[PDB]
Amino acid sequence: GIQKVTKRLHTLEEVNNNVRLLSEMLLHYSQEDSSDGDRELMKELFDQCENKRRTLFKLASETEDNDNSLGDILQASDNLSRVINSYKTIIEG
Amino acid sequence: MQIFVKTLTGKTITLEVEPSDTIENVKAKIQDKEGIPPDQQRLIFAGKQLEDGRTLSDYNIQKESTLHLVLRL
Repeated sequence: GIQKVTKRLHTLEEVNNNVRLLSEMLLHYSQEDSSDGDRELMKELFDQCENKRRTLFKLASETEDNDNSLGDILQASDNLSRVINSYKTIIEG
Repeated sequence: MQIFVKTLTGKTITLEVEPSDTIENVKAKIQDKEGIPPDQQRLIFAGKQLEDGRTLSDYNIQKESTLHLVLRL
């Protein structure tokens, strides 16, 4: 009501943030070409990614016929998922 | 030269370093601002982590270039 709008956007920034930094490391990610800490970090950003995607589900689960809010919540979750599967492959390939 | 360091939480710390400045100091430099021990920092420029025994000119960091800071718990 007051800053609950920011506290909100603040969680969204964090979501898009990671989705950003993970696909960034994937882009510069090659088999032989890469270090141990380099990739491992990714796999760590990865873990924390599945979580927030999960949180975005909890805040979803607490919304009644509310505009944007859900749209915005589900949208971010959607990139989170996209990047999660993206990672899955790129790492396995 | 002036570079930035955006974190995940949101904090966008703004630093003062030399193009060919070692990540060793860069970190303690961040440490001198945010107080975060270097042995618990992680810088990421262009989808890549920045080892210690190197500098910035080794990773090519223009003036006013942003870096990502993550914490190794």
